[PDB]
Amino acid sequence: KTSFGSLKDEDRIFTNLYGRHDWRLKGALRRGDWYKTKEILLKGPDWILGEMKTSGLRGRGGAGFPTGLKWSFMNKPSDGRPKYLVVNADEGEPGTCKDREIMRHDPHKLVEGCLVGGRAMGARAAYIYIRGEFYNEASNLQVAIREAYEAGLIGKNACGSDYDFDVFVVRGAGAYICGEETALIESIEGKQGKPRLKPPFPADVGVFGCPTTVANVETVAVSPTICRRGGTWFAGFGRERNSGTKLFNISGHVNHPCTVEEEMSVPLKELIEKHAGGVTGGWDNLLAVIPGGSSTPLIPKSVCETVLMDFDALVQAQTGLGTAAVIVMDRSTDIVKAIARLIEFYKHESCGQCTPCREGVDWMNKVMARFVKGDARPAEIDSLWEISKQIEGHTICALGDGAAWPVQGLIRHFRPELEDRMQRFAQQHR
Amino acid sequence: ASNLIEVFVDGQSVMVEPGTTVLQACEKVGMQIPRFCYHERLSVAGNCRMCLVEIEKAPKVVAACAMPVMKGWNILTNSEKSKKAREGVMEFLLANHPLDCPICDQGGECDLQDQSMMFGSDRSRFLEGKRAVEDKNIGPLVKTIMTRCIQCTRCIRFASEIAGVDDLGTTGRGNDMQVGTYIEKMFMSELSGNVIDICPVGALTSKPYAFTARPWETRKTESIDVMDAVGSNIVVSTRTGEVMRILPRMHEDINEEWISDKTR
Amino acid sequence: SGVNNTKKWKMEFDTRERWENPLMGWASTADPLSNMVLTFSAKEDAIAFAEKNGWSYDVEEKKVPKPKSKSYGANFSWNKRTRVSTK
Amino acid sequence: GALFVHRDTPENNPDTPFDFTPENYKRIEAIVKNYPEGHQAAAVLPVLDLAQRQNGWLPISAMNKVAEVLQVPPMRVYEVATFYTMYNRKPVGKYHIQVCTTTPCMLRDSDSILETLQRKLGIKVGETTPDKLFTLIEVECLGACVNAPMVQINDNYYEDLTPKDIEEIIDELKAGKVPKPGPRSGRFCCEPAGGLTSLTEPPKGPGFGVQAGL
Amino acid sequence: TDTTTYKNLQHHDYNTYTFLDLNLDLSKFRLPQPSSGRESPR
Ligand SMILES: Cc1cc2nc3c(=O)[nH]c(=O)nc-3n(C[C@H](O)[C@H](O)[C@H](O)COP(=O)(O)O)c2cc1C
Ligand code: SF4
Ligand code: SF4
Ligand code: SF4
Ligand code: FES
Ligand code: FES
Ligand SMILES: [K+]
Repeated sequence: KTSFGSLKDEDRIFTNLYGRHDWRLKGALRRGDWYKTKEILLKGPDWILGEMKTSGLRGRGGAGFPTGLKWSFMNKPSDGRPKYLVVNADEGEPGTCKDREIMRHDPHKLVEGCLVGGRAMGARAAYIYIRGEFYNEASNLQVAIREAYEAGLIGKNACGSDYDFDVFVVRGAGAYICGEETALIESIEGKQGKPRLKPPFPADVGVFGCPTTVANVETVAVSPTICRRGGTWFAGFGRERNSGTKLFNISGHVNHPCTVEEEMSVPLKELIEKHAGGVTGGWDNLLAVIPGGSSTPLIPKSVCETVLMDFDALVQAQTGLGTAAVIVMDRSTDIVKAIARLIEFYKHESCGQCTPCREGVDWMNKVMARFVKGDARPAEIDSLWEISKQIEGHTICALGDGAAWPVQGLIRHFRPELEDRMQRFAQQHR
Repeated sequence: ASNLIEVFVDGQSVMVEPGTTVLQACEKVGMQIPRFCYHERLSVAGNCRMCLVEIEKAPKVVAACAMPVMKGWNILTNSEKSKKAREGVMEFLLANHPLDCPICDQGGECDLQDQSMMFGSDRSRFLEGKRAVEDKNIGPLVKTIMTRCIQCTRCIRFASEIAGVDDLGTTGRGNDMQVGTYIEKMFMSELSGNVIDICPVGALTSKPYAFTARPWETRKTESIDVMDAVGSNIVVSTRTGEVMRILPRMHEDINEEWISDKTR
Repeated sequence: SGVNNTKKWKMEFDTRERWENPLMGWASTADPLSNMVLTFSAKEDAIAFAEKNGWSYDVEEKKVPKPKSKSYGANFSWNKRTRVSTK
Repeated sequence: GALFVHRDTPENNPDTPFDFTPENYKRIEAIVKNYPEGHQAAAVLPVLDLAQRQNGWLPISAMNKVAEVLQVPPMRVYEVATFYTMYNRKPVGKYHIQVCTTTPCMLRDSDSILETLQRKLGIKVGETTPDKLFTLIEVECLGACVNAPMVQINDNYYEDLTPKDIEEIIDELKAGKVPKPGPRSGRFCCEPAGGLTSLTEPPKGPGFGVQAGL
Repeated sequence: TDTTTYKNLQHHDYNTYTFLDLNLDLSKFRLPQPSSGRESPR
């Protein structure tokens, strides 16, 4: 294909994204979940791993790492230790609600994906680390897991396939850094939500010191539909190496902010003006878009004209596809105030373990507050760029990179706005 | 090369055991990687990020204290990327470090000062206001001025692993993460002045030794301890014919790097 | 933690009497070789210097730190006691 | 405004009467059985959350009781409690309103929601009404950004808020009823306003699009 | 087969003990947990 978009509802995976049908076991069975999953488990781990590899599904977390390879890191004989699958149900990234929606509306998809992935790597248990603020979603997931346990899909015979699997749900207590892989592993282990260094990787030493794989809710939930419908269909959707179907969370200055399920490689303009109802005031009123959540930088309207929703397309646009969170800001937006609010969020949510992220993100927050006030001089823009470059790549996890990137994007694109603010402040104060 | 792997430090070849870290291979060659949180007798923490080095044919700098060498790695230690990483990390430490050097017990004994002069920049761009953290009262031996703390978790790791008390830790998050005890508790055990030794900054200093002299003044006389039958090797720090201080000596067969509170 | 001061051999002298000055309380000495510290690149060089100068010497062998087995993954063990409880 | 130190006060000394109910002890036993043997220290967060749910806030006696129950160091318990944000280490009101103020909620004008809440309750952010009924704080992203602006009261999300809507929500809470969660703009959840742009045709059902050989 | 009514209303009448009550209910459905061979890491 060449033009991507206009996804069909008969091809959409999350058929009950919008909560219009029953989310219970009977509703999931009527929608097609838990179908031939016994046959999938009897087909076994190599077949499922090959199916995900040929599907070409990438990480929905924002890392973008190939799911088939990542899950195939655990295809090893046991060394006397159990092996674990962990589901990142944190979803603390701003602009993002897709994990929340599919947890509260198709939880049996998540449970079936937990079973399928745990069989794919070889595992006894899937721990779902859910956000602590999602109390209704967590209770909803527990009701679904209870239904699965009573139906015999999980526990002591996984859908009658001679496989012992157990799905637990563990709640967080309000930390965005607990959405990280290793920090989430530590949070399950009962310490603080501080990420641990790599190596050792979680595929070797992870939760409780066992081999484990942390995967996103969207990835886990689309795993069994990928297995049922084949990897060829999922690879057919989307462009080359950016294949399949994505949940886009459009918010901000749009007429109808919403979560939608759309094919990959859709144009950003097509996605916004098809599902969000367009920018408030129009595409001419549109100023900037953050296309992958707060960790990815911003892009202006000029490159928003003809940009796609690929990992590779956004990297070529000097950005990334993170959690597919499309935050739209029109001409009425205070762009420096929005970016400084994001940096303040990163200051509040940094775990403080490692020096570059801790001190540099606090420093960036102070400099961005002064930038919003206009209380600086244009050399401080280059100083802030160098500070962000010192933070990026020198930290333990990628929160430092995800906090340095919005400042980089704002300095790269909206530098005359910053200079105008500083000049206006200098005029009206002297 | 029996059970050994070949690596390179600045192009110089060296045999190392598998599991050897980049820092250990570098010190086998004979070069000391900068550090703040790594201690060879504590567990690996990897938080201060001072030990970032550039491996050849690798884009991201790695932490030398934690990353083990794989095979044939050329560790560029004095490269431009390594110097830039050290300068950035030193800048981030000294951004919020307090201007307390004249009133601090780490006069010439400061790793932060010495590594600043050896690897960091010579000036600052920090135009903001620094943070301040209220002090603790963990006992009559260890005086705490916790504004100077750089959060390297050395004291926490020592208390957890060697003292075995599990009394210290980090409370909070972000820039407001404070090392200490949440409650008003006294860190009063044997082997409790070793946090004064291993704290690189002057956050944990000695209260009897407070404000008494300076390390350049103190002459170092190497002696043996008689307060027990271990016979721990010590340095008596003497100034002007006065015994000022007792420090441990390295002896791997008797007392390693630590001495008891009685002898200290 | 720096080790650049433990590379070269040194020869010093036995400590003699330092007393208190009656006028100002300063440290007074009667020996000239109080601050005499000599630096050598080798133990045999220092021993040769002491023997040619006729001083009786006491030589101490250099204590190099033993190579430690450091592993970051030991902090997160399944079954061993090396699992740390905090960071 | 929170301080990560403990000051010995008569309301928060380590002698305030806290102990789990027998039902809470059964729940603690269920959590410990949920985690693997030898790693019962991993059950600190659910047990501390259960203590908070029983007591309201978390006193230092509750922290020490959790440490005693799980046989873990109290300093580790203090580490967890001070690290994680939604553990209340000081007493809060009966209704704990958290207004999200992160960038998409700011774009959808959560500031007006915050100012109307401040004017209605007569309090600033981070403080408590004098009748110990409402605590109002600012928070970061709460995971519902397409429904901005939104608040969280106890365990319930109130979404798509207007100043009028949050006024009736406060009136309902003062009257003592359940204001019911969800968006207040007429849409049930994250669906686009003014009709569905997708998922209009009903789902196909089992045995649709199944590859051969499965 | 209705598609015009929200069907998550079961989350409206949830108390503050729903999650832990469900956890206690599912405590009988699980596998025996693995052991590290020691009672704690001490
Ligand atoms: C600060 C930070 C926060 C993150 N938050 C999340 C999150 O809420 N959910 C998530 O799935 N991944 C999150 N990630 C990315 C995880 O590293 C990644 O999702 C995880 O390794 C699973 O990979 P996957 O995308 O292949 O599923 C976060 C990463 C960082 C650095
Ligand atoms: S990068 Fe930030 S969030 Fe990650 S370990 Fe370092 S301080 Fe913590
Ligand atoms: S710890 Fe070092 S850098 Fe800090 S005030 Fe003391 S002497 Fe100065
Ligand atoms: S008090 Fe000293 S040893 Fe402890 S974390 Fe701070 S700087 Fe490190
Ligand atoms: S010495 Fe390696 S990060 Fe601190
Ligand atoms: S930014 Fe407010 S809920 Fe996400
Ligand atoms: K010190």
